[PDB]
Amino acid sequence: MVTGFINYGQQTIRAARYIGQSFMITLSHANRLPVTIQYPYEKLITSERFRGRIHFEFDKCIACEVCVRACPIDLPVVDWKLETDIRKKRLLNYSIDFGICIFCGNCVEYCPTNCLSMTEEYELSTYDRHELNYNQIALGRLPISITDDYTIRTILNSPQTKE
Amino acid sequence: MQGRLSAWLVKHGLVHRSLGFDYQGIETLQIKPEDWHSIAVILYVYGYNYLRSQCAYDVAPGGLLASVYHLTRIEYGVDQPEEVCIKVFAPRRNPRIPSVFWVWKSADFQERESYDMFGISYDNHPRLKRILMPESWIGWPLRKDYIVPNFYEIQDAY
Amino acid sequence: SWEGEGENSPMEMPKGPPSIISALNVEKALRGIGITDVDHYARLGLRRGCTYDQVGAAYEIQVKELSSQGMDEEQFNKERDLLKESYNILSSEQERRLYDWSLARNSAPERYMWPFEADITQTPRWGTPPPQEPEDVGPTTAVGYFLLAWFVFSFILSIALNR
Amino acid sequence: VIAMGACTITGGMFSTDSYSTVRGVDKLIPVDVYLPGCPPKPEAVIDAITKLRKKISREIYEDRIKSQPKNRCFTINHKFRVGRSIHTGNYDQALLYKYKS
Amino acid sequence: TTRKDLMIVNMGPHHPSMHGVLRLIVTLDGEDVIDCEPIVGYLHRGMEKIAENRTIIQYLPYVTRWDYLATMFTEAITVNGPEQLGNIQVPKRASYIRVIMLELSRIASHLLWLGPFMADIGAQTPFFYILRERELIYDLFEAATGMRMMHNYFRIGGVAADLPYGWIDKCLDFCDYFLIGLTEYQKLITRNPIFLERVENVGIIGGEEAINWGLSGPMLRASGIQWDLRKVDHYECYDEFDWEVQWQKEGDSLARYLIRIGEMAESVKIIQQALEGIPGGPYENLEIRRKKPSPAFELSKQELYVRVEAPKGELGIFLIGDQSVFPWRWKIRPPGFINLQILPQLVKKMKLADIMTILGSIDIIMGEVDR
Ligand code: SF4
Ligand code: SF4
Repeated sequence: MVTGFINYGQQTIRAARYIGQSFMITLSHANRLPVTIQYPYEKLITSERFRGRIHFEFDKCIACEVCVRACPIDLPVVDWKLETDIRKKRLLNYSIDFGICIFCGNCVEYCPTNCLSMTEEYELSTYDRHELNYNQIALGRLPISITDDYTIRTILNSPQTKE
Repeated sequence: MQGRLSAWLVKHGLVHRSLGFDYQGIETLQIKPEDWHSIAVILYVYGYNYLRSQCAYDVAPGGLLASVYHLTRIEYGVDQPEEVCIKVFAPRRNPRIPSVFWVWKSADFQERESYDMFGISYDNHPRLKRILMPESWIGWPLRKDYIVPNFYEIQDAY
Repeated sequence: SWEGEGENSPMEMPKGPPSIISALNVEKALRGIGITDVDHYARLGLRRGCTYDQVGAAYEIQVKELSSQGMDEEQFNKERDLLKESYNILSSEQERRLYDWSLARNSAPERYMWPFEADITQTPRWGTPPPQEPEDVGPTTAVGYFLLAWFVFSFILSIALNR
Repeated sequence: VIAMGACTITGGMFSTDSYSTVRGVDKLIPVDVYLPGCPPKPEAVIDAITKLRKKISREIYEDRIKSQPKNRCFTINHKFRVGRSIHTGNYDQALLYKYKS
Repeated sequence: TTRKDLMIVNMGPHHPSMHGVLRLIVTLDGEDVIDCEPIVGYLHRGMEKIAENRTIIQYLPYVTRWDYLATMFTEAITVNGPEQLGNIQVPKRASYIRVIMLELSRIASHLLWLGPFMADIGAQTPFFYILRERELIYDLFEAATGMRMMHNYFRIGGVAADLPYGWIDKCLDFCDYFLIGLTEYQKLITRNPIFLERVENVGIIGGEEAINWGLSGPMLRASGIQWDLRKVDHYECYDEFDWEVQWQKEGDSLARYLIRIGEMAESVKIIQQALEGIPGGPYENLEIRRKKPSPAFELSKQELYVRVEAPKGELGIFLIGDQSVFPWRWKIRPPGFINLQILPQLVKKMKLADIMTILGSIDIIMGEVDR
């Protein structure tokens, strides 16, 4: 009968010890520096192959439409007409709607002229959906690098390991 | 070549038909729907512990509906387990295939999927109802001749 | 086209003890009807749920000790065959699985019992799991000593300050 | 409302062949800020929230009467067939007696 | 007590414990679960129908949307179905990279299982604690593949690109840090009295029931069954590395938790062994690599079944070709969709607060349950 009380004692002190262990493990994180990236005052530098907004070169496009076929949804719109003087495909309009785009990278990979590139330009939020229908002028704009914005602290994820 | 399971069945006098092998050499047998409920118990008796997957597919549009069962053994000390594919064919007009839920419980959801996508009705399944599609839906979407009835929210975002 | 193979094969169970595995026996087991009135667990002295060594041991002691001692006539020989059925039911995994499932179905036909529930080969036998890390018990004793000293100090302090 | 993801703006990858995907919640709910991208970067989510704050701070009292519904209704008899719910909640109860050979 | 006493509550698509949009119609008799009915399909995008009328190079982005925690496993099964159909060999370096990525995805999936599980139990801090290191895993993936999730890195007969310079040491440092993090997790959680008393004796599953129900992975291995499809099917290079199949004898949720922790540790050992013995040579198969019109992979006219050991169990693909670019039939065998069907049996005659523990014990994410 006494052994039951003794066992109750030893199975209560153990619980108190493990509760204190949880408290100690959690409170030991107060001595460690925060990992939080303070966006938008701090921005994480994207990788060398980050897939963001498409950049399109109008002069290098041949309207071969393989970027449309390689797309999972045939998203890019290539309006072209034949220039009968030279019988080469003349590009008239190029449009990618980023409301349907998933940034898979098939267009920039299977483009034969390599006129399509992936930039670091995320954060393409707009108030209107139809403003996401970027034409050949909006796609041709150079991306704004976060290294050129000097009001924020650009954060590097890991040491450069280039040594 | 005759498979191990086919040789065992012809030794025990069970009607079937061997359709060959897949790319991995797993035997493929065809079982008539009327004999499938009796043959599933005998299949477990052979030692097929594990109903790995139950699937249904369309042989041809306007044609037969095939239900596929993959079986294997889970046992201690067996190096290479024995796996078998078995297909049961039902007509499109009124597909009826007995349920193996009373042999392997793993079919419980899966046959319902086969009912939801292709309309193959399973007899002894106690809770046969649509599982993935809405419960009030009319039509079987995965059939090759299915046509979506022009819902507004499925159309293009204008 | 072709034809449905194994249409009873025209020989099937050619001589010897016929297999208990059949479509009719399986249908009888499904419906809840005893497929064999003979108790094959009897005539061997075994109990229900015995392992696969006990069936062979019972075969040995029933075919060499009990039967051979009784009579020397050829009626023993057919009696040997009378044993040779039950062993061949209780030694082969498949026929024994069918037999126990039929017995379980016949016992309580109102409720359903799956074949794996009546099978004895489904019990997992894979050895021992990798042990989990050992436990540290020293801080438990430290916490217990701290609390016991706190209680004793409470007793002493209450007695001293009350006076 | 913030529509995050390409599947919430216009349906995304499922805009072409999915038979059950709603192509954008703007067909269901009025969206203030559209956030493009398949898994948008969390910084892009914060940017969309920042733009939402930019629009919120511009509100006046007049916008309140732009927000209450007009609540117009029209009621008729339908002579349809009324049926009870298929999913009644009965599941795995007395299952062993549901064999019915 | 049959009706007007039994409360039918629809703990449905919008519930913090419901991982995604799983619905449970739970019938309660004073906080006692009489039974529950699972309603799924609130995320059914018809992905098997979109699998047809799409080439493989077009369908690959769609693949990561089932099991979005362990994306590399789905990508691996999608790229190894047709490459087995076409008898395409994989170079050794590509196979080692695939093994490393699969084990990293298993680590991440086990982490982001542990988070919501302890959240459903009641502890919210472990969610942030796992996210601190899952962000490091995301950083490694984005450095290698180019994105955190939806990598589109696995390819038929190889991978998209070779590992970048300075990746091996970064992954080794991650492994060294993550071992310490896992020790911290086991110190904080494993012996906690409240965690044990919430977890110790819930969801006892027999081994025979686990086999019959079609369970796989940590669910099946936590019932006394040492069944791992990495060692049974001899997948990739798993026969070359020294690792142990984590299985436990008892059937409760604590066994599943211990199994997933041990699987994380064994996975870390596998990354260490693979990075120590990485081979050279090419990664993309030069035979298949060959303005001109570009066809896709034309599947052969035969059926095929391919399996993988996903962190949630066994993920399978049943592929029927039609001698064309578009497959004739593409059936997905989801581990979570089959592991979920045992939940009404487990939660029957249990309590309301135990449903969260049972459902967190099972690694269910709703994007893989339906397709
Ligand atoms: S693949 Fe490149 S060059 Fe060809 S149409 Fe597309 S963007 Fe133009
Ligand atoms: S990135 Fe992918 S989804 Fe977007 S336009 Fe290019 S191919 Fe289409």
